[PDB]
Amino acid sequence: PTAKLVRLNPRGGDGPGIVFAPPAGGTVLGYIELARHLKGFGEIHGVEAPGLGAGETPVYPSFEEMVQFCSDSAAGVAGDGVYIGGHALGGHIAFYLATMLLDRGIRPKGLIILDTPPRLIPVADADLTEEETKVFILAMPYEEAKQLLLDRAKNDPRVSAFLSEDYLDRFLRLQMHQLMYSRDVVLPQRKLDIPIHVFRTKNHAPEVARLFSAWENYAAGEVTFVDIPGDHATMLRAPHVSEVAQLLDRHCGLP
Repeated sequence: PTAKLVRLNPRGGDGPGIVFAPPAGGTVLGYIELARHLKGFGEIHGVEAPGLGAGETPVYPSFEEMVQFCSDSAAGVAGDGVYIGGHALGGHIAFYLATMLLDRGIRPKGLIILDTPPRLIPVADADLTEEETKVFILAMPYEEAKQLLLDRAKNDPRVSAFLSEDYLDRFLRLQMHQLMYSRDVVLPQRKLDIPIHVFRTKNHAPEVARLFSAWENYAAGEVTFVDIPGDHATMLRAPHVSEVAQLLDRHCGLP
């Protein structure tokens, strides 16, 4: 598990580091741009899910085994003082990851949630047809639904030109597997004593937007809700990710 701890950015500031848990599909590539723009943090790491690397066998662990894998991978660096962060499904894993680190005698500096409410999940849906959006809704003929998302990705020249087709296949298989994760998790979810920071976009449906406030129920101390530009996907890409990084530096970092 420690071989899948990816250092996304060397120390740039004086504040603590961050260890990100990956979203549905298990990849940390989505945190690259954000990590490069961060100025007031220590080392920025991300936990790449097992089985995505080219020299690995595809594996499909449960939600709980994924939390354990992330805890085992991050425990080494988490002892140097770091936030635990997560975007999308990664935000749910992050809550349980911080909890499991507390059980191992490692206290994270805080919990950083990137535009997801508690597991009581939003989907971009902006650049997807009605037929393609149905797959995510249904997931949350199997091989036909997977082929729809596969052909959609390949239509993008950035995917067909630079992304490994083996990596894309492994990501999609794991994404489908994780989208089907049961809602309930066989892990405790008591209130955390560490501060929680929720960075949320302002393009959510009322059913999702109202659910963000439920993060208060999982905090015994400080909770902070910060508005960020973009939607659930574009927040991590230009031109928004620059402002997202600035807000993370302001609220959680120390340049």
